[PDB]
Amino acid sequence: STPARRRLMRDFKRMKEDSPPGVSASPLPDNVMIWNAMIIGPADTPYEDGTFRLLLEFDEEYPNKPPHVKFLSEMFHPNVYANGEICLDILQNRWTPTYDVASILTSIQSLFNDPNPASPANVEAATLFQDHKSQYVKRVKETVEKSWEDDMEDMA
Amino acid sequence: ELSDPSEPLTQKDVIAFQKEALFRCLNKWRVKANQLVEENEVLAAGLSKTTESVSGCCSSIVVLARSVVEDCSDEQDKRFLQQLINTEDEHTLTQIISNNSARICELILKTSGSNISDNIGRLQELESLTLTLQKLLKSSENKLKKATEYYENIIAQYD
Amino acid sequence: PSEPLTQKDVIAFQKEALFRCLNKWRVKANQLVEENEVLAAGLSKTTESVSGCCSSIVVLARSVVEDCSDEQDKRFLQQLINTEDEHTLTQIISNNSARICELILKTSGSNISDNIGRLQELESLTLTLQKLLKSSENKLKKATEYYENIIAQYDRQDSESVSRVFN
Repeated sequence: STPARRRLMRDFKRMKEDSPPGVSASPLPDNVMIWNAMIIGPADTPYEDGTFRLLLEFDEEYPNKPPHVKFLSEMFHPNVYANGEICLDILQNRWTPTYDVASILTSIQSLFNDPNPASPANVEAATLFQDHKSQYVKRVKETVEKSWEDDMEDMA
Repeated sequence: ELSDPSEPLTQKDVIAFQKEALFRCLNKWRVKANQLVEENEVLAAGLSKTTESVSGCCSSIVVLARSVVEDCSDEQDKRFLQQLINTEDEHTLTQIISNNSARICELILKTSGSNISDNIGRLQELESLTLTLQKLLKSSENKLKKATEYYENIIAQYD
Repeated sequence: PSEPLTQKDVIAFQKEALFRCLNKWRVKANQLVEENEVLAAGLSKTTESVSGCCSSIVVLARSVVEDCSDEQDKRFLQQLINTEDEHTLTQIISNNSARICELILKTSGSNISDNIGRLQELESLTLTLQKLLKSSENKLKKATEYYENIIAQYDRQDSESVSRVFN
């Protein structure tokens, strides 16, 4: 009933009524401060048809504080660190309270479309995106097939 | 077959999308691989026809050698021509002839009483390249036809 | 069967079997690239050695055709010399090696061809055939990529799951 927990429940109604294309998310049946989220890779990106699962961590300062958001799937992306945490400007310093679950995920989903250089989380990924696009795509195509094996039990 | 387009995706929908996504990735390699099988048939066939086709060129050169060793002046050249006649292996023979075709032609022209044209070593070099680039051109054109025909029947199946 | 023939058939297969089918084709495809690279190399090396053996007979023809007695024989040797098709040469050489050998040994002549003029023609042809090869090879790469890109779109067009997710 606290201001954070009430605002989050609205985001769940948002995801339930009009879920953005290629995205789903839901809180834990026993804890609304943790959400299981999953982003499907958009078309014409090397992350195409990839089913990548995420984990969202909130505190009582939401929506005034950006949630701590990190990936659970193996990811090869210049912006995604090795621990799952993401170098997304919206999350770090561009936080605007008008962002809900739906927008946070499509923003990350859109990092697959056109990534952001000079934010080197995976130097391997950042450099290979500039020097050997084939080897970059080969490594991403691997993270896409490995994403498909989960069976998405976090969605029921 | 499960949807509900307005309702958020379900575990049953993502598995049904992961399965279909597997097929799309699968069919990409299946198609890419089956065309590479098609190319290997194209390559293997050309390998056998090319090897088979040289038997006319090789045997006719052995004929010219035999008629010339008897009237050769140099003993180094008589030995080399006897090596040609006594090799009895077309793959080895063909390499002996192609590597020494300049020398071989000169020996036949000198002994049989013809004027060895000057600039004749470059004449053979440019003749073998012209013939090779012609065969390589035609092969890549058949590779295009056979690949086009391969993919076209696949697209035909979809419609 | 053991393989999903159609996309409609994929519902019946488990993930583990699908992964197995995916990796088998990936491997067969990656192995055939290695094989085709090796074979294509061997085809040209074999082609070079066969063109070297035959061209030496064309050389012997050119040095003697100028001094031939019969018009029946000059026509036959000019056809031999001017056939830019190695497959045709091999049949001309193999079918008529008796006549060709007799003509080189008997009708022995002089050096009066344009020794420098034909070298120049062959230099322009070699350079031309080199450009045409490179162009025809890119046409293959662009066609493989083109058809593969087209076939890939059909799978997403006919995918009910993509239609559900991104409607």
